[PDB]
Amino acid sequence: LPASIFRAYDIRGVVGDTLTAETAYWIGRAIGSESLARGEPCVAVGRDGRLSGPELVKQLIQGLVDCGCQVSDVGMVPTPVLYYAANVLEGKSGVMLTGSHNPPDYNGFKIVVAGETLANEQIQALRERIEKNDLASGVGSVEQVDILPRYFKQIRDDIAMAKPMKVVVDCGNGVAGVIAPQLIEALGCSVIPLYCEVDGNFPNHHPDPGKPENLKDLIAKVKAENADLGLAFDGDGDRVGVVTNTGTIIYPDRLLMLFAKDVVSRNPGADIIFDVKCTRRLIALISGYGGRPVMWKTGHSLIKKKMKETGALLAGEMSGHVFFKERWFGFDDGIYSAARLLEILSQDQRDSEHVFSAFPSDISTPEINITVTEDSKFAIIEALQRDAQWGEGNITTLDGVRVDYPKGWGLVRASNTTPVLVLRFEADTEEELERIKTVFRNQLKAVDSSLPVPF
Ligand SMILES: [Zn+2]
Repeated sequence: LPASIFRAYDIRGVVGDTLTAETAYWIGRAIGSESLARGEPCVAVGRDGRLSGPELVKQLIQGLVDCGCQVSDVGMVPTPVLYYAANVLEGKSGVMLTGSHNPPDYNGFKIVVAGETLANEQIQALRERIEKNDLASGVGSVEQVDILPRYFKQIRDDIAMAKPMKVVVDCGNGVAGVIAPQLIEALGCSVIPLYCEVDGNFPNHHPDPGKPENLKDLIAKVKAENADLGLAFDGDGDRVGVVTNTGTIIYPDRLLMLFAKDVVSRNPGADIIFDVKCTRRLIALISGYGGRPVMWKTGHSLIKKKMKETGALLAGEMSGHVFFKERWFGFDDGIYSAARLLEILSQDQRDSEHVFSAFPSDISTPEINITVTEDSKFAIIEALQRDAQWGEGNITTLDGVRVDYPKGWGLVRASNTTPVLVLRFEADTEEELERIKTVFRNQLKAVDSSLPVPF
């Protein structure tokens, strides 16, 4: 049975509750059926370092084999490593059992089928195969594969560190510690490990570098050891956080600026994708270097579809997923992105603080949240889209309502997993900021005079 675990970009839930082995079995069955339906019997399977996993894989794999698929099992590995398998093995399908950065009892499935990362209706399709028992049946197969070494090798062969660097690597007790300290070490660095022991209990901070609180120990170690950079991976390793030698947290939009400058120098006119939460500075910077800027929707999986659709050589989103296609395969991977970042910084005699500090900075507000209600969440964005008036602002309604003015912008959208409206604003001078926070405040009040707007 049921459902709130068939989300938009994956399947997630509590390991001994909404998601039990049983549920995992009928999901592997769905996945196996669809892959077959796309002409793909070969599927890979990889898992993260969760407690609930060791078994689960099992119910998942039993589900694939009871379809007739040839399962290539890669055991415990980083998410991008699973994605790597689905790109290099024979089958272009792959399934990673994972709960990302969620708490220890959460787990789930990120699914790739015949090359495509399933989303939205593609995932529901899966569920609705169980609700009618429309799955396939067959005499599957299971083979053990060890891909990590070839993954490890591929990057090492690709990267060229120029000077040496001392780096603090924090894994959060998630699955990155199986190759991240090592590879970065192998890459040509000295590594101060922080929580790089796979432990699904998460004795320390959870592996979510998206929240600053989880970079406090990281930020202190960098300073205390006079390291050149600090890195933090999420639980399953498709996300990376960055801090400079002085402890400044680099946000992904700023990270992309460094990456776009690099990618575009070797690929004139390259398409570069970022989301509606990324600084407009990114737009001008990409253009200035000769590239084609492409603002798209938020959602690792959506960014990914857009990339194949546009031929983009690089993508990123504010949640930290960085997607390299130049020299790579086009999927998100915090490990490879780290590598790529070390590559660039190693070739600059300045320290990491100045490299990033040199980029233009506007006046930005932090992310603002407004608890509304589940019932009203989407309808508020719709009312704005229908009736808000924004002057000569350029309106992007790809994902909520983003309005770009010449000297600043603002965003309002609905969270897909909380009854909350999420906002952001940025502008060069403070007088233009408040004039933008004012146009939004007013349009919101025009929707509902009783809505609480804290700005
Ligand atoms: Zn992740």
